[PDB]
Amino acid sequence: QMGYDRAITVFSPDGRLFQVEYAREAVKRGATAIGIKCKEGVILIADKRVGSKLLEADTIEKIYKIDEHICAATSGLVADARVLIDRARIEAQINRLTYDEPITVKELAKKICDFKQQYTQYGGVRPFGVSLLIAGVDEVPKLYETDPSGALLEYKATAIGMGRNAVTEFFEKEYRDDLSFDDAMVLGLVAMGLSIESELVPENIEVGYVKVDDRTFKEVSPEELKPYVERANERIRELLKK
Amino acid sequence: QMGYDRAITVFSPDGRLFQVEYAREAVKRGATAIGIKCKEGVILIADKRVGSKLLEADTIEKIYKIDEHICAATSGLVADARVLIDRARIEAQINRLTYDEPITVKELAKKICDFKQQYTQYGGVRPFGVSLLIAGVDEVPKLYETDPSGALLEYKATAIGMGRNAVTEFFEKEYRDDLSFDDAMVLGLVAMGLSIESELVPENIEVGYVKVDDRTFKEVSPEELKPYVERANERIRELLKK
Amino acid sequence: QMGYDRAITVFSPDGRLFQVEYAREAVKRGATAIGIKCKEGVILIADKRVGSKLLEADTIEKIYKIDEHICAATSGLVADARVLIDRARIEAQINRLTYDEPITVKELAKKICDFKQQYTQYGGVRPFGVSLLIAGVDEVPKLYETDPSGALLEYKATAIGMGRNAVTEFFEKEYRDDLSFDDAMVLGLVAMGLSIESELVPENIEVGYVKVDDRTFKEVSPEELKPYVERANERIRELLKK
Amino acid sequence: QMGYDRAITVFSPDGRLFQVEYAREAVKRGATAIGIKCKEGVILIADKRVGSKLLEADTIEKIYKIDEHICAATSGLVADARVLIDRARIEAQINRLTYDEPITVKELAKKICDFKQQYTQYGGVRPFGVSLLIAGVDEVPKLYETDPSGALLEYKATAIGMGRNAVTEFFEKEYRDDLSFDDAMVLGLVAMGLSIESELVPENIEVGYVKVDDRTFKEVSPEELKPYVERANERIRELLKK
Amino acid sequence: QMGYDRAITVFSPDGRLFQVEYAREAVKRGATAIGIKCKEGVILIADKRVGSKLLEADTIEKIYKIDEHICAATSGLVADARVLIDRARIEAQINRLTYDEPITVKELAKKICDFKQQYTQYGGVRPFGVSLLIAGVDEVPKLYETDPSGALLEYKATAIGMGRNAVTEFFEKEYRDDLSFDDAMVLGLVAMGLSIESELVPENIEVGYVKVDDRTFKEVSPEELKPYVERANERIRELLKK
Amino acid sequence: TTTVGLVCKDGVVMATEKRATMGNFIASKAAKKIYQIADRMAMTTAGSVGDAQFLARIIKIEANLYEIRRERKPTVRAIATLTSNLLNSYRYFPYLVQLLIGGIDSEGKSIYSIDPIGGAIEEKDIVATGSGSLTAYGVLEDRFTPEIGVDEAVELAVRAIYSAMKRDSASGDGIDVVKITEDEFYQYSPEEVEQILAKFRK
Amino acid sequence: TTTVGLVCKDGVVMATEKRATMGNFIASKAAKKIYQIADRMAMTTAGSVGDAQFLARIIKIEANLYEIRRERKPTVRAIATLTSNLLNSYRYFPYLVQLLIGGIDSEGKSIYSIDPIGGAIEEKDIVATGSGSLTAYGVLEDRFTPEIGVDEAVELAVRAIYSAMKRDSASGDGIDVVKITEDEFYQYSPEEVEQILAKFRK
Amino acid sequence: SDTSGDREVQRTMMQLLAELDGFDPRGDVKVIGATNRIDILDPAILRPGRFDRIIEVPLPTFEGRIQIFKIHTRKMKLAEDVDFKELARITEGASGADIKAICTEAGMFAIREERAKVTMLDFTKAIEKVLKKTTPIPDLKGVMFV
Amino acid sequence: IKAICTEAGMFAIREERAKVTMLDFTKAIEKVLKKTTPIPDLKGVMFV
Repeated sequence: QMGYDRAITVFSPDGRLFQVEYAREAVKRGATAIGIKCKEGVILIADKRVGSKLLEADTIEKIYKIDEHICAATSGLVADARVLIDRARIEAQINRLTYDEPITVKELAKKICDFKQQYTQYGGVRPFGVSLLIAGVDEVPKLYETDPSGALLEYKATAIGMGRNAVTEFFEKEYRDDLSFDDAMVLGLVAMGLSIESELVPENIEVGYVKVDDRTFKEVSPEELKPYVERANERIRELLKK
Repeated sequence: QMGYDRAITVFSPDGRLFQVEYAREAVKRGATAIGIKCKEGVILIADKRVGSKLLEADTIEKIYKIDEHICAATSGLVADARVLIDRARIEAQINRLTYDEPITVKELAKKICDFKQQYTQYGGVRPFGVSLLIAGVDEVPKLYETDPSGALLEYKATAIGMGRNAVTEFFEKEYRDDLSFDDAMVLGLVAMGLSIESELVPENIEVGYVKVDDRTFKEVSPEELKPYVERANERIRELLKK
Repeated sequence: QMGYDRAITVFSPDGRLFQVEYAREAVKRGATAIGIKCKEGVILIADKRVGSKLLEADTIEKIYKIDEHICAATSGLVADARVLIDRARIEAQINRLTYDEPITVKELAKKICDFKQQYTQYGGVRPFGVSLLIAGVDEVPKLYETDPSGALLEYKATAIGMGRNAVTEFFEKEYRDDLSFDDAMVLGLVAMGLSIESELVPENIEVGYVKVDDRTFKEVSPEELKPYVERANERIRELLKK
Repeated sequence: QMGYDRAITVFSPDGRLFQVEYAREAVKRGATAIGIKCKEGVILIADKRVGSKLLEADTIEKIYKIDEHICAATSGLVADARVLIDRARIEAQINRLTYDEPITVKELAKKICDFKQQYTQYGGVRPFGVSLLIAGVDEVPKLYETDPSGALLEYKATAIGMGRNAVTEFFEKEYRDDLSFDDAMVLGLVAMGLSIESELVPENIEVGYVKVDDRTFKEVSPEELKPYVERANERIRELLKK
Repeated sequence: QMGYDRAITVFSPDGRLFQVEYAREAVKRGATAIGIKCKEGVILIADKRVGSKLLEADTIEKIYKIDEHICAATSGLVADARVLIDRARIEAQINRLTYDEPITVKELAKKICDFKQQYTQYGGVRPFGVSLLIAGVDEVPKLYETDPSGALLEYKATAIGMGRNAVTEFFEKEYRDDLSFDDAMVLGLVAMGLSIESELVPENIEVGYVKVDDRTFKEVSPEELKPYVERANERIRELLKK
Repeated sequence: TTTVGLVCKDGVVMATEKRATMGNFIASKAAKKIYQIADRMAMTTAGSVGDAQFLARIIKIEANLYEIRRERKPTVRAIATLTSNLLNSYRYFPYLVQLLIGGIDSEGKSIYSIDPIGGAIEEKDIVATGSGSLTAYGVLEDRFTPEIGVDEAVELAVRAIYSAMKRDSASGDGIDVVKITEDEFYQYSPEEVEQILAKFRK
Repeated sequence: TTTVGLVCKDGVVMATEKRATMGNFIASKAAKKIYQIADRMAMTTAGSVGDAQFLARIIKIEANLYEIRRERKPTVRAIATLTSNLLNSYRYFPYLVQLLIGGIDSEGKSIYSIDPIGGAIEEKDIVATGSGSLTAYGVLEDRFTPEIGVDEAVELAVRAIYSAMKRDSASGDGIDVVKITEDEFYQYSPEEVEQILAKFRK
Repeated sequence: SDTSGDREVQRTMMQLLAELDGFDPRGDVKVIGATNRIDILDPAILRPGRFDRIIEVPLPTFEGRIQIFKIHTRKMKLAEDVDFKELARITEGASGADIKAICTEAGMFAIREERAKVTMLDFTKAIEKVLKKTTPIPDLKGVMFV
Repeated sequence: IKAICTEAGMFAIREERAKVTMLDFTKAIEKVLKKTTPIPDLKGVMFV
């Protein structure tokens, strides 16, 4: 037996600390969230199909405000989301306090990488079992993935969760940086459909976005999401034939 | 597992935390506690069943007052639960010191989620082996369940405990969103009657509630328990006919 | 067995810190980086070509401004890179606080090395598994490679990461100590081109440099980069005839 | 088999720290360094043939100035070496700071022996993997050895590293007490030649020295090495011929 | 009993730390040191002989003043000896800052032991690997043995090291309670001579004594050792060939 | 001690006294109290000399570190807040200095005054800070336009400084004008400045 | 208490006052008052005397620590900036000393003045902190020229402070001057200095 | 590492060494022999002249995946929309036994449907099931991991 | 040393030459030694 994941203070002789790739596996087993970044803003879409009907089916939340102009979404343990989102909200506000600018998408992302690596490096505290999307507009639309490791990846579009892989492939084919907001939203709804392997409802997904001409956080209301969703089911159906 | 389940500092190949999953089994050990939410209040029914006849019924209660409009229930360790819940009182109280305002039910769950999360992150301290059901009303009824992880799920009909599986099956068939305070009042005594599988007496149960026209926590005295149980007994005998 | 291996505070009966040895091959699994020194300055090349086409062309970044006149490349885990550069960057400016002087190319790498050395000695913490190439101009150009052990070796041209093995051979015949600035820069792209053993596109590699006559960090834009990457490709094609 | 070397707080039944006896076999992995004492000075020789040709001639470079009349060489981890040297400088400069008295060599080697023992005694930190030669002229020449445990020994010539065993035997025959700087310099080069089983050149060794007549540290330059190299190789050829 | 000895928080089923016992086998991997108490003072000898003949016997030490009337000799590691003696020297002087009466031999010996007891009490700390013989005159001559357990024992003639077994047999026979200074010095020298199994030289024995009549520490020169060494060597020869 | 600051269409010009006299003490006649924080940012300080410089060093160092961590050049806004926080957190080590931070950044042009007791206020296009302040405001506003250029701006700055120094027995000579035109960082220095008020004569 | 400081074309020369009273005893009895930092580096102090004696020990040793650690000699700029930090930390006890730190470095020849709380300022000409400064600045310009010898310098420096003896409460005859010419670190001391003020009359 | 164990095996080993070419002639042997771990051998047998051409048999390459499938599928009733390259990409870092296994899983998939002919849909599906065992990604959505 | 000589003959058969030549002996020193012992192990990255 291996002993390179009994704790995190070790590596295998291959050079791969298995335990922080296992924190990555935490992410895969949890549930989908997609960021779709275009030049007119960034869109953030995340699961709200969680649980049964015993539960609230407008369960709060998977679409967190960090400010009014940077937002974030999650997969992984939502225990570990709740507290990391908390850390992320204080971190962005501390910038506002000491500099008084909108904290930038790049800067929030690098602070939270530092923050995960504190837990990662010590053995007396486990790593986070959470991955995060940080979507914002500082003034250029931007999208990052931050790993349970503490690593920072810029993407044209990115997904996390269960459905990660199908979405990666989905965009491998259609996605382009030249695509409209309308277009970009409907394509990410098609992909969100594949992730849950079923047709979408506008009561089953929670949607936020940070727009370029606003530079603000807004949450998509139920009946304003309904036509984007409505046209998507047609394409979703064709793809579920296969 | 088989080595990566003997601490809280492990992950596993799977991606979960086996210590927390075990800790949740600690909660499955305890007794059943059920909450129902309706639009006119939230209802908390606890088992107060003493396991021997030599125990005083009055104190073995789950139902703990937290503020003057939020109460909660527990399943899991009695010991862990008392310090934790004692804590949630102190949290509700801190919010009143610093904002002169009663804590929102959503906010209180969020705070006490984040208290369980530090004990799980820090590897020097076991995760607590308790779950709560927090029922209160801020301006509208809210019902949340806390996991030993710190995970937060909003509910509208729920249970925890040993009786969890059958009460779940129960609110799938029966529960309606068209129920009054009274109608759901009966339905939470029936649900408690299902799990314990016999006709109840007020001396093995305790009910506390928060209505919206009161904005207060009150506790249902033995005098006032009797009619709810009387209505309930009729439908409890029927489900034990099979 | 093998080792004597589940602590950093245990040596093997060989007399080699197994743990550190294991982490140096975790550098090799990451990103490649090519450093090269001439007497006209020092050019630093960093792989920015990583993962799927769904990633944006910039994947942060990997070639950080550390001081005004010193920049560093990273290889190994980007996560570890964030925290190891955060102190590094603070430290370079702490020299300027306390001496008002340029921080030595030699003295910076040593204090980078001291961070990782803390992380070799204390059993409470993993050694970081990351490697920096340190490029700047104190008054003459100097290139150092920092190692996870906390080892420090002055190089004159090097690679690390994946392109470590390929590039050691390459530079035996090719490298020279009367190279011109441009010739050294071309040979640094040839050496990266060899690392993936593929042809380049200039828009998914980032190259920055510190000259003697500048003593200021600069970066070579993808529009400017082009001709050096074209002379590189004639020589990478030749190599990949065999 | 056995498990007495899995922690430094475990004595073997044999009555020995087995962690420390592999921290002995940690010195030995490194390159050779020699010290020579004569009655006219003390002379510290260390390999600089270590590395490649894609590495500078001014790579480490062992023989660090500790004061203006104390030099000290290393073998083992250069990482662990720098921090023990950094402490050595502080200890030396404290002695001038608090007394206005140049550091005594007997006392410097004492304060270092305690410091390497700090790391031995505590069990959350590992013992240094390094042996140093503390050498200087306070007013008489001394050459001492500080071991990985942090043990004080006086020698009239010794070596540390993979060359040790060849030079001990050479010095048992050849080394005398009637030794003069000129002869000593040649002698020390002869002995370095047995360690690497090969001839010398000015760049493949670094030599520092502290005279009795000057009572300052001055470093041997590559120019000054050359006549001492020439004479010395006479005997190297003969002693490598059987 | 196997694995009760990997922690110093662990006594054996037999009852007794087998960890402290393994720390007492590290005392025995030292060289012979003998102390003999006489009616006119207290004489302390230790084996100044060490390694190959490259080392200087005279500068190496084995035998330290601790007070201006207390001397101590060590057996076990040089490493641990330095920490222990530096503690004992500091302790001995601090009693003269805050009472102004030179410390009692009993009292210095007790407080060094008390200090060792604190180091075998915890898992984060390793026992001392040495023993001291504490020899002084407070008013009456005394001779103690300190233990790495942290015991103090009064003696009239004693040893530590490998020579423990030979000394015990020797003194069982030839020790007399009443001895004069000169007769005592030979006999103490005779015992050591048996332990090393070899004839003494002044040049490889170190002798210190604190006589009753002066109460001052003195170090005997090579010149004044000669007569005692004669009578003793003739005796040693007599014992190992009848 | 006094400083003035004006916002131009293309620049920011600020000015300091470059010789401080109090009793017969001259701190140096080459004494800096113009601090360069960043490539097109300046700071001009009134109040105590020694505390001006010591705090000022720390903010240069900061401008760089922010610049490196964000990968982008500092806001005027950023460094004005930063100074105020530092000062408030370090009132156990008080610096008894009145700052003016301004320069050119991606937002544009502005000048903030930072109180010696902390706190950042923003000034629309005129500012004077210090004991010379009352006379200096009206002296400055006379030829002011926002569209007044750099060339008229450095001239216009001397007159406020000049009025304050000539009634005063505490100053009389030694003034530095700083121009920051988005292309240069000139420090005019006492000699070159001298002929600007040798126009206005005695 | 007063210091003077001047940059020569090939050296640096600084000098200090001596043979006044301190506490209630004659100050110069054999006192050090120009402290050797490095071989080609000194510090001269005007302020608290015993604070300067003690602080001298710290910066000499850190100057040797910079030289031993970094294989590169300490720059003049380096040593003044370090002082700044030290003076900030000791701002609660008698420690107020205004120090000029000079010598030669690879940047060329320089003398930096450091303010009581810290705060380095390059002067490549003349400088004088002290209450003796205005009187110093007078004597200094009359034969001070951009180019001056390093043995024409020791005369001017000695003069200036002797005129300041009269402007200050006390001070005697025989003072410290030091010349640092990249070929010598020669410290003259009262015996030698006395003879140079024996041309300057009473 | 086992007082009774080491010597029994050891005596066997050094007999086999006597006959292999210790004295007595090989007898045109031509050994051929197999081991799972290379590091577990005693110094005596390990060396060349006990087996002159020490050969590494690794786990197959990307192409090797493709070669094994090709052989196996002739044994089966063959895909109808053949493509051996796709499977090889997913199976990389398996073994030869695993190529065998997947083929076995593919045919049985056909029995279960009662189609009783293997086709591409059967092959892709079989690959998924066997690699399912060997990867530990699936399950479980919380509750608390959601 | 025996195995090197055997293997050098093998390179001869593959090139359809009966005589063993000098090149073959160098190919076999490479083949045999490599498959017996990995000679370096890099110490200079960890140690001085």
